[PDB]
Amino acid sequence: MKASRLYTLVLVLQPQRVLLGMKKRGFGAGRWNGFGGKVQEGETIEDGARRELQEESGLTVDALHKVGQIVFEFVGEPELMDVHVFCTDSIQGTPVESDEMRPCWFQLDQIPFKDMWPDDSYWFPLLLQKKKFHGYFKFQGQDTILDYTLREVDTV
Ligand SMILES: Nc1nc2c([nH]c(=O)n2[C@H]2C[C@H](O)[C@@H](COP(=O)(O)O)O2)c(=O)[nH]1
Ligand SMILES: [Mn+2]
Ligand SMILES: [Mn+2]
Ligand SMILES: [Mn+2]
Repeated sequence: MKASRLYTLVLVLQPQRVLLGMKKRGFGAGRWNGFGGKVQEGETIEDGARRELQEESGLTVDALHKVGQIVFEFVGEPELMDVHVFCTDSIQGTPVESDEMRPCWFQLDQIPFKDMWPDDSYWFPLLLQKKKFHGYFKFQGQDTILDYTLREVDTV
């Protein structure tokens, strides 16, 4: 039995493109990713996801929808990362670079998998098919998956 810490991840997914951010520092630096971070005390998970989206990309959205949950375990770390993944297609402003992230749009036939976390190759296709998922990935370091589970679910 391990304890887990709550994190969010937000994908701005439009009909032909997705917004990703190049992580400029910290965890997963150097990889394109959705926007997110630790959930803070008192806020709902969804509101924490909205907050991190605004902080990291400048975008303000009224609502998100839950699309998945991924649990990450790292060799040598007792604490699991419980990542709650959200989408929206509805935005109303322009992305702006923050200290954490440089946003960039990618066409949906140019998803930059080689420059994303390795696990994204497994679950991101489900997100694109509008399927809900639960995943678990155990990493050695940043690059090597030792064990994983991925399942489509009807509710997140
Ligand atoms: N796409 C993707 N995102 C991840 C993985 N692991 C991981 O912590 N994240 C996200 C969750 C959070 O949005 C962010 C980590 O929190 P910070 O932004 O506070 O460093 O990275 C992963 O393997 N793939
Ligand atoms: Mn953040
Ligand atoms: Mn972050
Ligand atoms: Mn934060």
